[PDB]
Amino acid sequence: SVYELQVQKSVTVQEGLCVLVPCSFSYPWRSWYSSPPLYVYWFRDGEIPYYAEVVATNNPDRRVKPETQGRFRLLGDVQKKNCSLSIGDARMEDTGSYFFRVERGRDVKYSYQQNKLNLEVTALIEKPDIHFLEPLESGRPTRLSCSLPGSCEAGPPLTFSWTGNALSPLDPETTRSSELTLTPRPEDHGTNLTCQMKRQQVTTERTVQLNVSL
Repeated sequence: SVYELQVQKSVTVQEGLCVLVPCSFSYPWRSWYSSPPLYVYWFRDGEIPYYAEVVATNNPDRRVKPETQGRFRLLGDVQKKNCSLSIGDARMEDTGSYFFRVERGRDVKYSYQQNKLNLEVTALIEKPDIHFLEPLESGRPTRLSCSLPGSCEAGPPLTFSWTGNALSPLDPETTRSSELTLTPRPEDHGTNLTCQMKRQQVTTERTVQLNVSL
């Protein structure tokens, strides 16, 4: 059939993180002057287009499930066969089946029930990433940045909070910034530094053992 969709049938993301489902679609047109808007939609399996809220869509009229507003986002150009569903801030609840649909003019209307998707939202194991130039020299200010791999800025901003006896010397105020500059002491050497990240209730932290020197 001229109706065909390109996209892996099953997928998985760690809760709180975000995956990227590349997708592509074709549909019989009937080109010539006539150029009505092309609307596509992602729906949860089981729902009826006519009365369902989109999981994601480019139709500025169709309501979007409050649940997914901001997290499921269609990428690229649709005029260019692109139906890539960028899933963000995976939530256990998102686990499920999903179908795609196109609508153009009065006669092009179809839900690809042959090529469904399967989102599996597994628990979060990933731990942040503490990163510093590797100087680790006493009496010298260095900058550490903490980040969670494979994370989008789709959902509510992530929160940072460092920990370790090496922190007590500074202001409990600037211990909440993603990045943290520090000036180590002999005491700090061999101490545990930690970074915890939340999404505005997960457990993600990376503790590193300091190697201050000279």
